[PDB]
Amino acid sequence: GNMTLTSSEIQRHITEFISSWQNHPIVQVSADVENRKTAQ
Amino acid sequence: AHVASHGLNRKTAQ
Amino acid sequence: SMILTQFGPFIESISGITDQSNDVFENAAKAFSMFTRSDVYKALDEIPFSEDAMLPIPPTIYTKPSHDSYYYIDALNRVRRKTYQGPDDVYVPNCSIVELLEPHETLTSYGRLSEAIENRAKDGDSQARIATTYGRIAESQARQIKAPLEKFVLALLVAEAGGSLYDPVLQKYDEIPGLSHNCPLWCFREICRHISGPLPDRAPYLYLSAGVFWLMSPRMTSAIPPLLSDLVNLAILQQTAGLDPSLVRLGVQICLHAAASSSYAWFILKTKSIFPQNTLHSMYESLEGGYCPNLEWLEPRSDYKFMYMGAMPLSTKYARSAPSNDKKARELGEKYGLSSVVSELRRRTKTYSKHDFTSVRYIRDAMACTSGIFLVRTPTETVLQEYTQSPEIKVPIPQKDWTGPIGEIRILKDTTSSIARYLYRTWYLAAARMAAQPRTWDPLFQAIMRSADTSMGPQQQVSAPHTLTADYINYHMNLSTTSEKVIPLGVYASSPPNQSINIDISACDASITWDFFLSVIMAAIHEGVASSSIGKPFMGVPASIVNDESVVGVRAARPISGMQNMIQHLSKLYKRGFSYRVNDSFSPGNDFTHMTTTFPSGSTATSTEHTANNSTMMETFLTVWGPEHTDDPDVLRLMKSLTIQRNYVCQGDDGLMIIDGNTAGKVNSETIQKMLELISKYGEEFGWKYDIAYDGTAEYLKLYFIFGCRIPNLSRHPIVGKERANSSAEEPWPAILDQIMGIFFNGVHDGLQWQRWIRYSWALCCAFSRQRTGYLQYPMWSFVYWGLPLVKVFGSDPWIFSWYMPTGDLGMYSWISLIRPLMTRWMVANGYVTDKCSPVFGNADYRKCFNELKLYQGYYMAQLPRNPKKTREELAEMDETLMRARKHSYSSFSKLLEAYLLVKWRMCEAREPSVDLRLPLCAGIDPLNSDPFLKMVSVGPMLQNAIDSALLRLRTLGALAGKIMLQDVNTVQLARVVNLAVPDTWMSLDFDTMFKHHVKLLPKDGRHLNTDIPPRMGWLRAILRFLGAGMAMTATGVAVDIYLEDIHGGGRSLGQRFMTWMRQE
Repeated sequence: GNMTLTSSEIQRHITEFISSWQNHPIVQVSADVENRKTAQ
Repeated sequence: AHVASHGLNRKTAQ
Repeated sequence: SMILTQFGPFIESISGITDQSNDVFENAAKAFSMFTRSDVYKALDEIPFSEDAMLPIPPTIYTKPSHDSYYYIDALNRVRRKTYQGPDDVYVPNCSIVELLEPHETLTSYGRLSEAIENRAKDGDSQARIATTYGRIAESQARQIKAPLEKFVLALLVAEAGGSLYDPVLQKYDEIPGLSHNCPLWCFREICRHISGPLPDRAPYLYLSAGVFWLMSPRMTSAIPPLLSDLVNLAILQQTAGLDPSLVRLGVQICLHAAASSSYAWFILKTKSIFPQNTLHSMYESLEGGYCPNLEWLEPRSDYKFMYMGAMPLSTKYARSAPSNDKKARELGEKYGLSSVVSELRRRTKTYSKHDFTSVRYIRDAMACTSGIFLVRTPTETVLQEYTQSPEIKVPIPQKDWTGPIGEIRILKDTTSSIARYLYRTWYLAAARMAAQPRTWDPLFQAIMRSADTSMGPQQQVSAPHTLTADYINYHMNLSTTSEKVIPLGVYASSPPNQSINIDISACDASITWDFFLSVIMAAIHEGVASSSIGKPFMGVPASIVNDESVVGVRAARPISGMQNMIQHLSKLYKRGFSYRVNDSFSPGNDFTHMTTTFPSGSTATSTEHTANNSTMMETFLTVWGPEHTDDPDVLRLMKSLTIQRNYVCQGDDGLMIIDGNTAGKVNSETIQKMLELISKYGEEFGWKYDIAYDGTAEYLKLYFIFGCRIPNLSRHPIVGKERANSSAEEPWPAILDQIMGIFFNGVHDGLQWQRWIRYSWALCCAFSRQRTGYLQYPMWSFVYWGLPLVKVFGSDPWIFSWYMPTGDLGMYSWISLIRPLMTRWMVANGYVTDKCSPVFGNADYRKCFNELKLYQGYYMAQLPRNPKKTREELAEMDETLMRARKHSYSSFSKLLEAYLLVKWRMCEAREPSVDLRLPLCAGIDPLNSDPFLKMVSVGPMLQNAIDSALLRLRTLGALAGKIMLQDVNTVQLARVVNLAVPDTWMSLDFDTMFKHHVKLLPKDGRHLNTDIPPRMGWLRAILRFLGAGMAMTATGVAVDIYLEDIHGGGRSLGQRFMTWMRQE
């Protein structure tokens, strides 16, 4: 039913948030600095 | 739970 | 260890170790009153300081020659000063003070201004008036603080004695260098000891309500009380912001040069632009990587409708293409002996080459080291520095391009050769289009708009149509003024492909006079109005007549309308100038009058017409003067592509012009400078001295952006600094807590180190709690009502709530509804059991538990008015009223909070993110600043009254005025009927999307049949949105999607309680 707040529940929310952000397709490919192939 | 939050006869026998 | 033996059980309560309690709070507040001023310095004597806090304090601070060669007496017998370096050297000098003192009784060491000198000054002595002038202005400079500094330093010593803290998000300790590595406190100890020396009691000045007292020694000068208030700010901000000490040492070194200077405030006035000039105006000489936002504003560009569309990485081509900085930034340091600071800043600035949180926090920590003090000078020199300047018209308009007078107005013939006809036609068209409106002619609107000299410690009846036609220019002709949406303007304008030009007008009040502006404007308004209004009178002025010599053929009578009759009576007021009158209490025998051409400082109608005059001259710049005065057709092509509706925003004197990116990348950054020279040349022809700036950043309404950055100015407001204009005493004691909460809520919007900031806010909060009158004392729950988050209570996890929690009953709902099954366990954990079960707390007597812990008394005691409303006996009345709330025992909370507490929610799953993690949105906040970094990504940043109360009070109860009965408004307006408002804290976030989508009023498994809102009384949804979005913001970490679970009494019987509160009012 109900639940209190716990650091366990905080980490449980944060890991789901970071996973749902990490599995975004633009995030999976894009990077900030081009490499020696892209610069060429 | 707080530490876990830091971390993450006879017949019957026979 | 003295502070440890004194304050053992309190520091563990506010560092996350032990649970917070009221008795430890009150036993600490008992001891906070019991401190001598020497005890703070005894506590400072014991801390071992490291080698990296030691720097050479100069000896020349203490020996300053006295004030006889600084002031003199002008003709008309008013006191002035003679300046030694520059004509703006009118501030307080630094000299020896002790020779003008006689000691107080009850203590020998401290003196005040002697009564014989003020007696002879009131009599009319020459030297005595100068001496009491210096004494009163030194008192007024020393007074500019909120509370005595020893209390702030003691709160620092209490709060930062708990060592490093622990993060429940990053699961690690923080690494912040302690008190041994804190240079402002080393200097604050050394100066205050070297003043006293062999003499004990070691406090260089004490602070009272009406006046100060000075330590009687030859070591005491006037520079010290601003210097100590300057050092305490850096000593706090080095702790609670995580500043780099290599910048804090420079910030202290500049202040030591300021105290060693001829004057302190004047040196800081001349050195207030070292940190942003070397750091912020010189960023990214070589850019290699980083993310930047991707905004655009929608195509009706006057609407200022913005849109966030992802974030793209930077490329090599978007470096700093703006011109250089070295030739003048090094010159500023070489003039004042700060080259060891300026070169130190430049060589450290040249090492950052990527755009992430690190280089952004570098800019924040560099801007923090400017000294935020309040400059103090007498009004008799404020006037005669500010109000004696005048505009210079290098190209005036000739006498051929006027006709004779129509009364007191000459008209401008349209065959003029000057630029003033473009100023003339905009005001003329504005008057001609406002006079034709039907609304300006019913008598009710004229009554609504109805509804000599001026001084300092009746123009608004006849100067109407100037303002009334200024509003038409600002809101209908050229919608360039944004008179909440200023943020996405600068985030677009600071992006990589576009640049921005920070145009500021210097001396906006001394700008416009009868010579160029007011004559043409009062000629245009006298002619645009007289077409539509012929004989029809205004509010109270009648029609009239006056002769003319418009055409040179004849003269005739030509009856005046009546609306232009005010133009006739008002241009004779503008033609001569204004009359001021002064009397400073800081120098007796100084009382005169003065004639200017400038305007008053802070009126309302003096802003709108200046904005209209800004936008009009910018439009005629970009249209006419531009192409007629330049070669280099890149500059011509650049000028012919932009107009002020598409890119120019102005709000006051300052403006912002945006030059967008083309297909080929960014605009060539040399033709922009060639246009800047033409702006500066254009201003000289009619008196404006622009303060144009081009570095790669955006400055508008004093907000600093770089690549869309949200850089807060920490030194915009200091902590221990308070403005005082007069010499009057301040308000009594129980109103200081509003400024202490102001310190906290101002620290919220700046991204401080949040565990350190809350922990220091507790130390101030417990220091300002007790006063002599049994003494008065606020319990610690009275401050929790005021929006102050907690650390660890009722046996919970440490550092568990956030300071994004609201204040009031909506704040009290949220943390109780989050902690409740633990609280009802902790009550039973020590003998608080009753037989019946409550629907909220169960079988535990919440009434006795809250009465003994004094939670009720804080809850009702915080709602008492802190204003001693209209004598010491009224203060005693307020004190007895405040003590009566503490002596009375209470039964329950208010009817609203009890009606709130029947609602139960649930935290199912976290929402998908709203913005990129690696994108630096806002300065200071980063993964090192964990909780705002989670909240701002999970929610998203904001990128897109009695009548309204009482009509909803009568509408929701059973009972435009024909429209309101059936329509609905949004949640933030419909839910103001129970006085719920979106708090000050949530203003820099996106509460709209969170209310509209991510607070569901329906459980995940369908419909529980208990949460059935009727079709009647559908206003309850707009309050349940707020009650849902409370706990989804108070809980630290990710803002979670929240679903409705239970209403205990039923949804129909829930709102009957709200209706009982509406009948009870």
